[PDB]
Amino acid sequence: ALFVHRDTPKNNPETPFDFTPENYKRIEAIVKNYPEGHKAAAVLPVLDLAQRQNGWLPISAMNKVAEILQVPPMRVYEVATFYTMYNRKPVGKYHIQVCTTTPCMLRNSDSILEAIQKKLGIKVGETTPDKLFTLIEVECLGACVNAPMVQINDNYYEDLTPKDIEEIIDELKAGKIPKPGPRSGRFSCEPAGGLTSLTEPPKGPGFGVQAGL
Amino acid sequence: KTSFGSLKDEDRIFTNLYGRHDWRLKGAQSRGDWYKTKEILLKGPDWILGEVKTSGLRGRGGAGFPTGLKWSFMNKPSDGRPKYLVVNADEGEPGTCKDREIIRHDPHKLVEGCLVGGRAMGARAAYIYIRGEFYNEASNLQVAIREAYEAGLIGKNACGSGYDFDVFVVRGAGAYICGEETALIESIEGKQGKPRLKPPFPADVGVFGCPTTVANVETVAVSPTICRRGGAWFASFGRERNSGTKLFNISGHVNNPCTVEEEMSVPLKELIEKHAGGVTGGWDNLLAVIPGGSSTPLIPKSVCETVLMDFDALIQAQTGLGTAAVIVMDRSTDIVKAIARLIEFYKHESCGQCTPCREGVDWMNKVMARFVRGDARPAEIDSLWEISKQIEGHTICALGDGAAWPVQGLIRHFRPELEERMQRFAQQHQ
Amino acid sequence: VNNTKKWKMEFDTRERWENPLMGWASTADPLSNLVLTFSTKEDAIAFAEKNGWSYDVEERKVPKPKSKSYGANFSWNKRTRVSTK
Ligand SMILES: NC(=O)C1=CN([C@@H]2O[C@H](COP(=O)(O)OP(=O)(O)OC[C@H]3O[C@@H](n4cnc5c(N)ncnc54)[C@H](O)[C@@H]3O)[C@@H](O)[C@H]2O)C=CC1
Ligand SMILES: Cc1cc2nc3c(=O)[nH]c(=O)nc-3n(C[C@H](O)[C@H](O)[C@H](O)COP(=O)(O)O)c2cc1C
Ligand code: SF4
Ligand code: FES
Repeated sequence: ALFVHRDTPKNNPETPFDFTPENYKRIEAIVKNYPEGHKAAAVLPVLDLAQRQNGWLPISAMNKVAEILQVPPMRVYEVATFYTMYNRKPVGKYHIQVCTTTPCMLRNSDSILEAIQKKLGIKVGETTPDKLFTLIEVECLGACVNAPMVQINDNYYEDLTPKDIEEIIDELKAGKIPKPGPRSGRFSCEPAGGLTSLTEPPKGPGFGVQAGL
Repeated sequence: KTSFGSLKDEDRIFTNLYGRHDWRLKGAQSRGDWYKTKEILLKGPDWILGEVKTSGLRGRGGAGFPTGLKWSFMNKPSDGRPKYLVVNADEGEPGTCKDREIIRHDPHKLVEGCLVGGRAMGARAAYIYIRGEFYNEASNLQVAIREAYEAGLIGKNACGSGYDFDVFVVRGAGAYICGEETALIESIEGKQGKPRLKPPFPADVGVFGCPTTVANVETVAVSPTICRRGGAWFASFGRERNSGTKLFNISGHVNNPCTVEEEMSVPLKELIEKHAGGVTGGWDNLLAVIPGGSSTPLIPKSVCETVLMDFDALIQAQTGLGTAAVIVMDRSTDIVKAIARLIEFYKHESCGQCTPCREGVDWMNKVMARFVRGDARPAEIDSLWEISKQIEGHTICALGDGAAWPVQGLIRHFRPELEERMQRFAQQHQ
Repeated sequence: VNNTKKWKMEFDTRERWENPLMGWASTADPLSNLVLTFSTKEDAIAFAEKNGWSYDVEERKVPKPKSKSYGANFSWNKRTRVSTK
């Protein structure tokens, strides 16, 4: 939760980090999505790829990304401190992101936050002693009709109750992976009591095509 | 036509909004997507821009700028630099969860929108800046973009029209500010998502210094449906200067929090009672409504009775349309706590570039945190009004404006609840 | 830049030595604290010649006009792109 680096024994420029060769293929594929001379545009996906390989960013992933893109290290440090995904401390393997903005707070995300705190045995920001779970409190994740919801490393688990998030944490502690969706009866974003729209089949291609096309 | 709403299932642009059909190419071809795209593209940029300016399509991102006039700013001769369409898919707004549905469920509509829009503006390719939290949506859209390339719909010889148009997806990294168009451009350029100053508008200097149009996913994806159905058809929905259909996100305290498509000037009471199953407790349980996502001022029950859900009637109702994301709040709501948590959002998502937002939004959050407990005296409400009026209009982008507006709406409609909070604090602590 | 509007007339600095009692800056120059303010240059020149003071003239140096372009910070092909903001 700080925005400076202090060299620990486990975080320094002599901490080992390097990409796998398939990650070098992926980095070349990323850099090819950007114009020539703007190789610096690929700081964000390559540093995100470094987080996907390592789980978190020491200051050797930042320096490696700055070395391969020939940018200054400071310009990667600005990116890694600007954005809330680049984890600069080693998080747990399941990173529970509870949304607590106003549309999730109106549908009682606080009960879910208290339920995760009493189910894992931690509070906001901390990490469980098995290093599997880290619980932090994030802003709007963009699933507002499916409020309340959480995000666990990639996946939205929506329409939750306290019992639903207890059940999902239980089947995470069993080593499996749940289904990333709502936990009420609906599927994505329809009204829960039934389809108020889109009941009919679509018209097919060519419906209402004006003259001259 | 004076009555609006009751949009029928045949006039829905976003058929398969709900994921009930195949989002892939075999499903999207069965619904009108990628039909006669070659004949759209061969008719030049001028016919496309004429149909979009005919269609009355305004900005579906939330600001509501006229989309065809905006896209015509790229209709200009080449001067060595390439041109780019950039599709704003960040969607960080509380209440707003509709472009997630467009990316996840109608992706080929977005890719055809990228192709038709980039043809309208001479754009070389399309960078779709998706949110980094939308990982499944990003892989979903890359699957559909692979389906578009392997069918030859995009890329080399796009749909057999002799146009070359790539479509890229660039993933974000968790910043609400990178939905503003210039901060998004800086987030593409491998930098901090700090907004640029206008002018240069992105049609002059945009992504990588090139001419650029940044448009929302909704106002990009509805463009081939406009260019197929015609302009005046889409213009025949909603009031004048409010032409068309709109995806509404009725969130909050309703029985059925849902995303639905409806005509542009539908009544708010009719929308909540007809698609969301009403407020939890009926219409007599409503307290306030944040009509279009977090950056718009709330309005109480006496205004939400007769109000229309478009740009002009909500500006006359001293708020804005915005993203058309309806946040419904009942009588069981600590409303000052809700607006203070919303200001807490707008300081945790604020890039710290210019002075008034960087300092004043934190200062408004501290004042609102004392207002929740009541730890203040009633001069500070007017003080907070003046702080919000000093933030409003003095910033680089409208996050300062979009942060000052919930404070001004809360004060303007619920000054007495703040005053009675503070006076019961003053009696019980002294 | 409001202190760069007027012509000034100071003199050559003389010896400032250490007071043996207190370590203060003692001087024997009466014209040490004398700075004269003039609107134009020929006013100061005529006032220096009128009092028999030998003088040198250093011209008013205006900061030359720059070309400023905020759009140059985000160019396509020039070196005047900024790596951050
Ligand atoms: N969709 C979402 O997730 C969110 C949407 N918003 C909306 O964003 C709105 C603020 O929009 P902004 O991007 O700050 O600005 P907006 O006032 O300027 O302008 C809208 C668009 O028109 C263009 N434009 C405006 N004036 C122009 C001119 N004179 N010449 C050329 N182009 C011009 C801008 O480049 C921009 O793309 C808020 O009112 C809110 O409703 C805010 C937050 C989230
Ligand atoms: C702080 C801020 C955040 C914004 N976030 C988004 C966003 O997430 N998605 C979006 O489409 N527009 C967003 N906008 C609006 C854009 O600046 C821009 O108006 C829009 O993306 C494209 O214009 P359009 O309404 O014609 O589509 C945001 C604006 C501001 C000031
Ligand atoms: S007003 Fe806030 S959001 Fe905008 S450039 Fe300044 S710090 Fe950034
Ligand atoms: S408010 Fe929690 S997802 Fe938008």
